[PDB]
Amino acid sequence: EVSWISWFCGLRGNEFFCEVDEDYIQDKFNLTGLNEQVPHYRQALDMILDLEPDNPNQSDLIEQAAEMLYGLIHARYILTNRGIAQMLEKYQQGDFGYCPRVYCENQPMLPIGLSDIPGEAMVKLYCPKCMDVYTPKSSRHHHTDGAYFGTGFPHMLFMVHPEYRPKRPANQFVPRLYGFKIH
Amino acid sequence: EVSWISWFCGLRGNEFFCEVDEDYIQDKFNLTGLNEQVPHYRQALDMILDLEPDNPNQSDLIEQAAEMLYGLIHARYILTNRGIAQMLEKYQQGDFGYCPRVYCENQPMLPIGLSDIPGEAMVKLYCPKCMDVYTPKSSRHHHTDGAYFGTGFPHMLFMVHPEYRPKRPANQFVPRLYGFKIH
Ligand SMILES: [Zn+2]
Ligand SMILES: [Zn+2]
Repeated sequence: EVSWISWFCGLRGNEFFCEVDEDYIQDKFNLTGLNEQVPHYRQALDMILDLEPDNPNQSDLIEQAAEMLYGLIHARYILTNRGIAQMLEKYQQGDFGYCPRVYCENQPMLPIGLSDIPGEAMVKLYCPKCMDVYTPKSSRHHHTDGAYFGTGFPHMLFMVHPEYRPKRPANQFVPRLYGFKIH
Repeated sequence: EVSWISWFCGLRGNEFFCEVDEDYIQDKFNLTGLNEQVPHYRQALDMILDLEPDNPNQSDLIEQAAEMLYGLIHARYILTNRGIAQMLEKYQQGDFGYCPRVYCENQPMLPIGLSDIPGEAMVKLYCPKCMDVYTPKSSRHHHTDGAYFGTGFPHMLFMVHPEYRPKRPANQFVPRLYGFKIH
């Protein structure tokens, strides 16, 4: 009853993902080159798409491959108009959390990868007000590869939706000692 | 046979406090003016010091007063040599948490008040590497008044202990889109 993609996205720790269309995945032009990064590609793919498979312990490995593949597909997908739209809905809901920087007054953030290359760095969060990047406060997010979001995504969303760019901070930090402005 | 001060500091949410010496509290010169900011001062003070008191349910109010008074005493105490020493121990233990800013590579932080006036702002956390201020990630800390730490404390500690000042971040965030440094 439940689709693999629906299932995966609803797992704990996977709150930053949206659901990629089957349409997108089914167009091989979108998947160029992934078959060189993922073991068991053909099966990982069948799995993502709820197709029928081929009794090993092994199949656990296809699940891991399935997860990596979905991740890499995801980073490409959220650069498309549909992808952006779904993530924007998430953004509006604060799904990605809020900037911890006092003078950003709780600006909602977006997920981002420091690298497009898997295994380099876990997913981070970008604040468009201070335009810097933060480690997610919740540890359920510390094992999600940032390559499944990519370096470009936030910039891409604000380009398509300039109306969501916040204004510069009204105020900033002013260090004080015994009443005096120091430094 | 647990002291009031020991009890308070061990309460959940009070992890950023250290234990003020009785010696300090018993020198009235240290408490100048606090009697004008706190209701039920005399009793709040007796309570802090584990002396004895006398609708005797009211007393709940003396406990609230006692907590405010200790808080205000604390903000004066942590600017002294003994105070700083205790907070440094805490700092070294990461009791106050770590900077969420990716490129600060988990610099440990210090508590800080944006105002020395009670009721203005809840306690914040100061990172000495990026020299900006953050909201504590944990909500158990969102009802602690920053006036119990004050604006001066961090600056004061690094003045007494310059050897703890971190170096500037090696790196910083470099926005990229499809490989390109964008600007
Ligand atoms: Zn920010
Ligand atoms: Zn920092």
